[PDB]
Amino acid sequence: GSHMRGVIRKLNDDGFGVLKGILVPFSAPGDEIIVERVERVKKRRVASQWKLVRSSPLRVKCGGCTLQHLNYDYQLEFKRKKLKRILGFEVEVVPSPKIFGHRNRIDLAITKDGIGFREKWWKIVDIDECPVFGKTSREAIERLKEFIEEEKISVWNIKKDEGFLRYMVLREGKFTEEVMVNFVTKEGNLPDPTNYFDFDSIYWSVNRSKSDVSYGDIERFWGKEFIRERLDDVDYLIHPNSFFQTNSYQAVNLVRKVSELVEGEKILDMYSGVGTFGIYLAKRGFNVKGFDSNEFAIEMARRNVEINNVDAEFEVASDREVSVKGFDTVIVDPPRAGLHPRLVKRLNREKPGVIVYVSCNPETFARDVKMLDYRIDEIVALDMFPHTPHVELVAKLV
Ligand SMILES: Nc1ncnc2c1ncn2[C@@H]1O[C@H](CSCC[C@H](N)C(=O)O)[C@@H](O)[C@H]1O
Repeated sequence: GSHMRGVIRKLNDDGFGVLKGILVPFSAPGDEIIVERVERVKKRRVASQWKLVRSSPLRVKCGGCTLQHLNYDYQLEFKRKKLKRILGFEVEVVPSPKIFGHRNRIDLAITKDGIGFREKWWKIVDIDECPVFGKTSREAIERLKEFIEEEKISVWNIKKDEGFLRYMVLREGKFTEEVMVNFVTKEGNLPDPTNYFDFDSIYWSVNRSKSDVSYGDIERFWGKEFIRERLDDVDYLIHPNSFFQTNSYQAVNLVRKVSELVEGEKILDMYSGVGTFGIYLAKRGFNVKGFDSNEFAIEMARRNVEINNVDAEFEVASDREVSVKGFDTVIVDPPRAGLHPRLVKRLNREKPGVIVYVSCNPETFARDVKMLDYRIDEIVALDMFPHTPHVELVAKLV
């Protein structure tokens, strides 16, 4: 009886409530609940069925949005506290300017039983609109159902992993009102999508790999080759296969903030991607060199340099090998793995006077600052990811 009943007192780091040891997703501190069945997962007990007996006062759909039943102020509190446990000290979480309509890219699985996101890998949640992306998704999804029905398009059967059409990935410039649709399919032939959509760019991508990925090789496009997003005075070309900061309104704060934290004239944009921070800084007359191991990112960074009339130099390079000799500030914005030991080595050997570390993984961040011959001087967290447990750190190291 009572071992399966109680009030939730805390959420763990992934945002799941904990009831007397049981993990209970989509619960809130102050909820009073009864766990009707548990499973074993990664050797922890997870409630698979539970009943809400009394609502938490912290209570108020998207894929990954495991905090969405929580009011937004409490999401920010959970983040402050998560960051304070982890980093051992206190850090402001800047709220996202918009918490609906903020997201500039979504992947919708297109499946035999519905268009939407995965629940349950087999089971699709069918949606008519994605509020984190916003109202463009309603129009895209109704146009997509007409396209599939009139053209009799083969859609993904996820039990059997078969079918031609697998994702519609929607991208939009929040500050430009340009919209891009990308159809991700298997091998085969996509009918002309032209007269079914009214967007700036339509892409067809073929994923020839065996992975379940919401991108593939560009097979063809109609309309614009690129759309644009604009962060203050800076334009960035958006393409289906390059990464861009997913919350355009917090990305504004993110670029503003990095440019406040840097020192000198010589900036290394390390792990630059498409040049978000290097190029915003080149436009405010800094002197910029960036490096990224991804070749296509670098190509996009160079196309972005061209459209922004700045002079910033981007090259392909690995962090096992990039040199940091000669700079006033190094910006690092590493992948999940964190800083390569060799680059920390070379940074401690050359010690540039400021490193600005941008991270979405506060624990790898702290692992790396303790490996660095450097002190956290300033740190601010930005709520780049409303409704999920993730947060983004910007720290000035010295
Ligand atoms: N060993 C390595 N060396 C250099 N770059 C790497 C790397 N492993 C991954 N990367 C790159 O690290 C970057 C981390 S994301 C960087 C985001 C970028 N500042 C932006 O504004 O969009 C990615 O672009 C990825 O291509």
